Amino acid sequence: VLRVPVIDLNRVSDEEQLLPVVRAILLQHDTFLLKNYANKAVLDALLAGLTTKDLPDTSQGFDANFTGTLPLEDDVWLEQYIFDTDPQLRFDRKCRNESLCSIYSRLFKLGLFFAQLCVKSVVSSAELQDCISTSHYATKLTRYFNDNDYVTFLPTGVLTIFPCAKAIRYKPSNSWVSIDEPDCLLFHTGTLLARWSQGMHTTSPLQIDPRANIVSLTIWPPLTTPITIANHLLEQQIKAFPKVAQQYYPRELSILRLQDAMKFVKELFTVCETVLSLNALSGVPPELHVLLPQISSMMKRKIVQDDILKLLTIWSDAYVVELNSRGELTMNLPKRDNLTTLTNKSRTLAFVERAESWYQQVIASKDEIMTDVPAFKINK
Repeated sequence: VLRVPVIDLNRVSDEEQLLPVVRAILLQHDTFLLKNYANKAVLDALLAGLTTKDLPDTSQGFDANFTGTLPLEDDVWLEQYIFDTDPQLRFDRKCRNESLCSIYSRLFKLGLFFAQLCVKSVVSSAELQDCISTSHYATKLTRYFNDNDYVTFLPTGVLTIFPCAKAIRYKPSNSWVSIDEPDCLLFHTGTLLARWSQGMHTTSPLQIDPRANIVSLTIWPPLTTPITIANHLLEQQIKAFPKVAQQYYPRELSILRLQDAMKFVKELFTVCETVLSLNALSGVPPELHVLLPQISSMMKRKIVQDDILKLLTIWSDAYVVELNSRGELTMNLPKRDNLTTLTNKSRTLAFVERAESWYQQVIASKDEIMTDVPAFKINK
């Protein structure tokens, strides 16, 4: 049972008629289908042609603007181009692929039209009403190529459009749902529209099959537009292509990995608080490997003795960790007070505050960014 809103261009075709329909959809959805588009056939022919014609230029290179041709695993090739209106920007890699150019111009007029509708639909500011126009925009044309498993990603633009509603999965709002509508184009909204909706609209990540020769066009206002759009694009491209990111943005990449490590230890701390309190209800402090399975269950991942010791790095007085007579690590809450607990009554706030400054210390430093919290060394 299709649960994706479908906009039929045969019925409603005009902007005054379309605008309320779009707005009604965007209040509950981030994804919708487009039925009976005029150039759907031309579009499907061009996509068909790509199987034998106009192959990805493998000698083109893939630069720091995340454009060009990029060989991926399992004989899949990525081709990508980014265009921006702003003369101050240097995205000069021109698309020489005649099929992709033809596909682009059809997806462009279409995408731009519905992009303006989306902004007028759920964004209040009048300054942002004209941000995207025929004279102000940024596009990302992406092509996957298969010689003959899913990639999750969260688009960051206003609107991203697929010329073929196939081999794509979405989350309806708990589990991914496949989309197979060969006569439809697929539309999905990005994080920019949601943020600018100030609550009205929310979006969600997509899954695509990289082996299914998927093409897509994403629309932005000019990348220099302040909400730092470029920062979100960069972070998204880095998440998508970590190997390229290692080459051109190794610091940005390492910082991103560190952020996950911070999220890890913070959640680990609160989970440790819960587990230790429940156990303390019964003299002798509990051994750590006894508590680990329960800790792992709440963390929904494998947690070893080394992970617990990461907390002591962030805050050495958080727990009393010692070796018992049986040479096992015992852990318990501190009995006595220090300067910290005499002036800050919250243990969680104490930790999270000291975790943020530790993180800030690492990224401020003039040293190679470590991507994890080192484990604290306990003496014997």
